[PDB]
Amino acid sequence: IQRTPKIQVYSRHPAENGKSNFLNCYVSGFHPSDIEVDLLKNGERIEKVEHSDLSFSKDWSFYLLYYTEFTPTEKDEYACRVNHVTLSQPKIVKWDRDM
Amino acid sequence: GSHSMRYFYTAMSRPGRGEPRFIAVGYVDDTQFVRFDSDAASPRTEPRAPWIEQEGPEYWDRNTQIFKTNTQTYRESLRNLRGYYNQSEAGSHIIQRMYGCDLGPDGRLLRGHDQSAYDGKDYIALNEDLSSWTAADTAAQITQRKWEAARVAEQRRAYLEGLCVEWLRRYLENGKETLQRADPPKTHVTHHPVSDHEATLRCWALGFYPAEITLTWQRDGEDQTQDTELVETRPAGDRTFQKWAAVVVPSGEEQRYTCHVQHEGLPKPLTLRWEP
Amino acid sequence: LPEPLPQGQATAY
Repeated sequence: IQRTPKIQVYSRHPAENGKSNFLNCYVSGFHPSDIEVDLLKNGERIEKVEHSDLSFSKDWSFYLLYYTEFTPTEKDEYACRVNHVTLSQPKIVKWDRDM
Repeated sequence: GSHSMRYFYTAMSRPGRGEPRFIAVGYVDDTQFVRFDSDAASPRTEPRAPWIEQEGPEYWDRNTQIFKTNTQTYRESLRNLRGYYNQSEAGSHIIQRMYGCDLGPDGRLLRGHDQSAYDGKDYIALNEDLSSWTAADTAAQITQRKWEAARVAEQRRAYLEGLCVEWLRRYLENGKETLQRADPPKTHVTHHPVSDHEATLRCWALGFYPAEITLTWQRDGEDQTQDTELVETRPAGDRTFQKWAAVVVPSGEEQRYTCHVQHEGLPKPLTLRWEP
Repeated sequence: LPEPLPQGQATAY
């Protein structure tokens, strides 16, 4: 039996257009641990996203944070794209600055 | 404040793709400070918090030896557990272990923990007496009998009551500026109409440490559990965490809703309302 | 500090 990822997309600091920041995609509650996460800028994969070391919660489910430097503007779209053994199609979660 | 230390082991088989990977990470409360990964080009224990860098070279070599030997041992364990369940050699499987000690606000041992899981279900756990085991199934009874034969719980106990507590206290002293600093949540309430007659109130807590926090919505002083949307507490990447809770309310009733926030960082709970 | 390896045989599961 398997557990599908929870996904949150958000910034380290409150978003200020033209101000440097971090874009975070936090994946949690998944099992087993193999997972593929991309951060997307305008639908295209950002290179050299870093991530935290694999760990897990008290319910044994895993969690990872993927992050990269970005500078928010009003017209750029940011997203996080997750695939996992439980998902048939890659799941896409858009960044929303008040979420 | 109270404190704890935990190591988290994950051993993952992957038939046809080499030998099983072993990863260990160490935490003090919500702060990771160490990592080891058998998949590293040059596998060795690595610092992940500045306050652990002052440990000497013998500290790092000691850790590294422990972890390399565990790597081999968990590979044997995966072999065994596959047999215990009559599983084929085709699948990937995972053993997880989390163990550590809890200290009270006095620096005293509260209790130890030593729990393992197989493919994400409880497998075997050391009881709070640090002397007896709980097996989840007839497979884990094999492990239990084998650990009882070799008096494994005695080893676990000596560590959990002894070195675990000693090093935790040493880490808490060395990283006291951060490990023993609670940063209170920065809060605010947002308002967003969903229709002509309803609107969303979202209560925000940002920049807090540690992760543990309570965020609730009340209507006329009463808990709005079932009606509250509540995201998982999330790391910001600067050591701090974030959370929010949201409620859809009848427009014009907004002032009848209060957000309540509890966190170790603040002396008394906050009560907040949307401020237009 | 993680649990050290024992005097003799680290007991597998």
